[PDB]
Amino acid sequence: ADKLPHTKVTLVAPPQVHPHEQATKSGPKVVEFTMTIEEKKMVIDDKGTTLQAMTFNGSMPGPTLVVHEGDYVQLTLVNPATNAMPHNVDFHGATGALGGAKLTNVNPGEQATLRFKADRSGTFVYHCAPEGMVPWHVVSGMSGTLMVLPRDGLKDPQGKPLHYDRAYTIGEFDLYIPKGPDGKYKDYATLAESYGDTVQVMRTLTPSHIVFNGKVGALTGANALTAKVGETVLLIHSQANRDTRPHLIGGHGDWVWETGKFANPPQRDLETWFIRGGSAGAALYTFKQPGVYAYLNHNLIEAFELGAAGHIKVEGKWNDDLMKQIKAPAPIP
Amino acid sequence: ADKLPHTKVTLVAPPQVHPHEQATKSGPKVVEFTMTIEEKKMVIDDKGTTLQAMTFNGSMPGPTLVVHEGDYVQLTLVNPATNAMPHNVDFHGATGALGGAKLTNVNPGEQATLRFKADRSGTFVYHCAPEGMVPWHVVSGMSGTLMVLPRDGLKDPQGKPLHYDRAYTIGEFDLYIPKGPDGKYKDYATLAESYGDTVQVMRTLTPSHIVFNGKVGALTGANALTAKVGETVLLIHSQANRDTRPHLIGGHGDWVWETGKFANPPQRDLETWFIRGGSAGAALYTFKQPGVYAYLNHNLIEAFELGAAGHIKVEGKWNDDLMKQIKAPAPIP
Amino acid sequence: ADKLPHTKVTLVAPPQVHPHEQATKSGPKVVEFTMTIEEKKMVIDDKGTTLQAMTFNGSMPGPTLVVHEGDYVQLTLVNPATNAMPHNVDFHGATGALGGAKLTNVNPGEQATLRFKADRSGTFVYHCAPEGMVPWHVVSGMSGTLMVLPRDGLKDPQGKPLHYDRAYTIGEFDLYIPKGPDGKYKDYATLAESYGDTVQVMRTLTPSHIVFNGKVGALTGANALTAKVGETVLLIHSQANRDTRPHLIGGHGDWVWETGKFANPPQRDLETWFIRGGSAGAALYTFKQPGVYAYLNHNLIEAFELGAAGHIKVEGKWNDDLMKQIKAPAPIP
Ligand SMILES: [Cu+2]
Ligand SMILES: [Cu+2]
Ligand SMILES: [Cu+2]
Ligand SMILES: [Cu+2]
Ligand SMILES: [Cu+2]
Ligand SMILES: [Cu+2]
Ligand SMILES: [Zn+2]
Ligand SMILES: [Zn+2]
Ligand SMILES: [Zn+2]
Repeated sequence: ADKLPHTKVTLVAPPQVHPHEQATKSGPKVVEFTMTIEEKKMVIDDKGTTLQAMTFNGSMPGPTLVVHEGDYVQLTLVNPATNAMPHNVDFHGATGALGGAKLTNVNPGEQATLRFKADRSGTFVYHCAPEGMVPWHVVSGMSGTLMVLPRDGLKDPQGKPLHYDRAYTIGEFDLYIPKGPDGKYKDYATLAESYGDTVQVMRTLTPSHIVFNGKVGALTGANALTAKVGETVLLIHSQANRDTRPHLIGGHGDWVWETGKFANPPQRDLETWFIRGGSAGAALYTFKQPGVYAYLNHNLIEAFELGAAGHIKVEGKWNDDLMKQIKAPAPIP
Repeated sequence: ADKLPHTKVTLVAPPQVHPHEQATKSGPKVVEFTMTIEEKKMVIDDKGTTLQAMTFNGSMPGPTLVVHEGDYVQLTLVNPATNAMPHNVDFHGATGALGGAKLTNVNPGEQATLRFKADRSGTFVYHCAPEGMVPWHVVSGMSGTLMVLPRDGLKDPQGKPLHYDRAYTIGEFDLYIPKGPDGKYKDYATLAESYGDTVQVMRTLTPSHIVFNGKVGALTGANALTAKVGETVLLIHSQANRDTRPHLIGGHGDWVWETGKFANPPQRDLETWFIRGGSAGAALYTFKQPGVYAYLNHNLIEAFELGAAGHIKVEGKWNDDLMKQIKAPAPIP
Repeated sequence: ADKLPHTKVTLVAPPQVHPHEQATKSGPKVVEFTMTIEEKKMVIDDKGTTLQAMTFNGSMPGPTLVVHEGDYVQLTLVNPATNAMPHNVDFHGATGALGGAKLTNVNPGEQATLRFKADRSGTFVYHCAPEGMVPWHVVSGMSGTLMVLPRDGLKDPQGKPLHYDRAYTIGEFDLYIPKGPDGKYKDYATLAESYGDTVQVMRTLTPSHIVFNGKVGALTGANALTAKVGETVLLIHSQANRDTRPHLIGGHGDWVWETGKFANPPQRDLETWFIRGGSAGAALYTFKQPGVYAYLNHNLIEAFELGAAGHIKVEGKWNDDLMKQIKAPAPIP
């Protein structure tokens, strides 16, 4: 690793993913990243409910980091003195020392640099895991995805090449917002004051909200995902704490790695797939119809009542072969 | 599609599935179906609890529709003036327009005809999805399965032929029946009056009942499924809203497509498989022993306490090679 | 089976597994086991909460039974007169008579001997299932694993040999301990007195505790699992009632059969896998780094708050290629 060239990557905010190659002629590199932790109060729904949140780089999820199999990830993790809590990082893509958590314990005002070999292909969760407060830091927003691409790109079960034209990253967050005796959600002045009441809600195993990318409706309206007929999209879906079941309404998972590990053959033609709590999965889809799709957790209560749903707006020409309204709604003859 | 022959299929009520070919020499057809929505109050347990239910064709689940890959499904959906609500249909097997929901919005007194290409093999959920009330219509009973068989029939991982001699269809329904201050389940005069209280229960993510085919014990006694030693059964299991884990007590899943898509290789020898909320899965089993089996969700609380269990009564000759009582229960020597 | 040699196996307590061969030159045998049921009050957490427990052989889980495909399992099940309840056993690995439950109904003071053919390879749950009280006996602790190894040992997707150097067995138990009006957990004088209150908690679908091998912290401290760099461990994980998502913190599932059936190809490089309620799964991992790992259910609330987490202490030499602390935590420059 000490023999290798270094490259520095500039991260981009979800739902985008930073520029990268799929199949590459390049040899292994030490790939350098930096992230800065930000604790902040965030508004998470349409009625002004707040979360005392904790983030990598100011977003939920943290940004997606992309490397190739055989690369080394070298992350500088910064915990500004403006934060109240200690933090660290655990990479599921890494081997040893609790995913790196033991080597990256940063108090406010400190930083650390971790290197690990990305020797396994796939999408992998990374998350904060400070001893004694792991689930709180995770459910408060401290997770994201590391994608390790095979050096020769994605492959189907027969070893044929697969690709995406655009990648989107979706972090799904089960939130545990406490209520007061009046039945309204509690607003806390500081992160520390949210703790005890939040642990109590967590222990019920019942989320108050389940959101994509930090808020009900985050991936809707002006902020809907976009694509065009004929384009192949990769949808990366991470859930660091709780199971989810992604579904594209009006579409499919053409090729899906629901356990998120690219050396395994993908499944095809899925209606709904399953992302295990503590993992990231990946689905390819090539659009064949224009229109607005929903991308959601298909526990429909979790999607429509609790917030786990987004939109994809797709341009292009309608295909009557695939679907046709033979008779529009009309009175029964 | 406009060049093709049409065929009309008469649907049958669950747990049966309408007559169809597996492997077929026939070419693609436009396959015509009709379903009529029925809102009705249904008794769902042994103690007289009622559900303000919503159904395709008067049953939970709706009937299973069977076509072959490359066929076109052409469904006439009828919403009689006797119903109170608007409805539509979203086929997970279809491509575009939110699965067809956008093209089939029928007010009471109206009907519509949708065509789509069944270009992907597998078992696929279909369900109602009226804008603004999706989870309510789904959990109240509006879902069923479309099975798209490969034109050359089912195949094992090595591409060898597989078949079933009899097919059964099981829809599992997580129900959310509200209670009054007295702790008894509420009975509502109309469908609309159940709504607000039901949404509140839904948001707890805790079903009051979880039933196969519309009621606790639906598939038991006179209504148990049946088979014989040597017969291969296909068990289609749909759950449009919540995860389940089917298990045949005393048997196995010989070949299982738990994600329900036939172009993927099945798994063999399963004890328990997993049907993701928002999907239908399929399992083959060849009976080797006579007797009464249970087919259930193997969260045993969900099965035995909440209602997610049925029976299969199997005729034939006992096999002592497979299992033998060496010593019957007797006092400890 | 009446032509075959018999062997008698002495069972060992979890988390160990009794001595056995993987690949074997031996032909099929009748393999004889005995287990004795023990009802007992057990302390399940650090604050003195008790469970009115029910066990195979005095442990949660029951011991793991290991045979080879084509062997016959012959179990003598003993229910001492000191117990209060009737019991039986249902082997998911068996064919017929509700897994053997119908043939092994033993009142206190009785015993029975069941034989069945272990004709399917994999890890399979076994559990008590007395008519009318199935979920109670299961959640109170009456489950364990039968492992049926292929006669030629484990194989990867390409049919290459796989092995483990050490096997550990982990039973995960969702517990349903009732509380009194004071908010403290109830302590019951007898097993029968726990029943009604426990059924009420069960019906909420919310466990009070979720534990590995009978107690919070069971597999920690003096009782942590152990291994060494270069050693391959098999981690058998059973959950007879509820879904779980195992994860090795700082490691991976090198080869995983999450549905637990060895005739299916395993998946590689998993971060987190999924064990369906009512099943046992198996994961291989070869250690590459020394240190203390956590092995946990990656619903981190379930792990850290409710008890579903253990430790593995690993000896050997640190590998800087795999992971290196480039800069230890230090003030931000
Ligand atoms: Cu943190
Ligand atoms: Cu983790
Ligand atoms: Cu409807
Ligand atoms: Cu749907
Ligand atoms: Cu028992
Ligand atoms: Cu069972
Ligand atoms: Zn493309
Ligand atoms: Zn047959
Ligand atoms: Zn070894």
